[PDB]
Amino acid sequence: LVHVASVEKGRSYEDFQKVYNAIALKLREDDEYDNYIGYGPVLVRLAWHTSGTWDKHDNTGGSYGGTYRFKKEFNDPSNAGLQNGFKFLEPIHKEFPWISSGDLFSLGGVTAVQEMQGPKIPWRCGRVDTPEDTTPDNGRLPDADKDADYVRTFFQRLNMNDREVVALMGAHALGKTHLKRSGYEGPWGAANNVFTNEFYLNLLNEDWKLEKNDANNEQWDSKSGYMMLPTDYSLIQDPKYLSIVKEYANDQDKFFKDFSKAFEKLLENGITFPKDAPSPFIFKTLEEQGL
Ligand code: HEM
Repeated sequence: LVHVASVEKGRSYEDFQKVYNAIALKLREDDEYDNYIGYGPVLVRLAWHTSGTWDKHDNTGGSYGGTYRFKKEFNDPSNAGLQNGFKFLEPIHKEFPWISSGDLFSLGGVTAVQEMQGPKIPWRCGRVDTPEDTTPDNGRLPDADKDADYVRTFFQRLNMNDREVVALMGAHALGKTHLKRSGYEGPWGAANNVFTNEFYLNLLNEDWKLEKNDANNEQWDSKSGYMMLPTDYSLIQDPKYLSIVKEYANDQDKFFKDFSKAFEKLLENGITFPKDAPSPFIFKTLEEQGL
């Protein structure tokens, strides 16, 4: 199936900047969530999980249809906790009922990265809601207890290469693992609601010990109180991933640029943009607007 981007009728960059801004203002206001981490990280994860169901082989799943709104997908065990991002976005959608679900979930992620001082992420509109029977089955999102070979093969289905995978994984600077959600517990670093290359620095520089958590799963833990999932740690076990980890640990701008590209790509897999579609939008942050 072909999913052609269709601009919400009559809307232009200013309309979407208003949605951006409303997301960004609520991110600022609703600051208590998750022990004052705030909603930035879970909005980034929501954008990724609503996009990461894509299968390049038949164009099923992906961000276009906004299918997370249907119970099969919002109740995927892999999506445990993302209901908090959805509830956050609900008043946004009520204020701007014209935006499609896929456009709102993906825009939430863009807005979160940027408001957390991350790179600009160009964003295109035009996702169109598709019906309940287009919701992908559970099981397309990745397991965390696996090795580098798993990770590499997993991400081929999303048409991501080694550099794109290592870049995307840098989002694990943000937020934390929650035992009751995923069976893993702990943050990956100190700056977990500011977008930086800390994930790579911690991988290389902390002294990691392989421990079992209280759900009886293995994870890597440091004396600083940080953790890494087995799939995170695989990025320094595999020599190809390791090289790229070192690159991003040593060049913040390069990480920003590569993350931006990969994240836009993730959010756009499966969508065909007509030749005369609008160019991608780059939203101003609240700070850049003086708001
Ligand atoms: C091999 C791939 C990946 C695996 C196995 C994985 C696994 C996980 C797990 C188990 C959690 C913790 C969930 C919880 O307990 O709350 C998590 C959190 C998170 N992941 Fe991933 N992840 C992967 C890739 C990504 C990518 C590609 C992104 C986005 C670019 C991403 C963004 C996040 C964020 C932002 C959080 C924190 C959420 C929060 O604090 O609520 N992850 N991930």
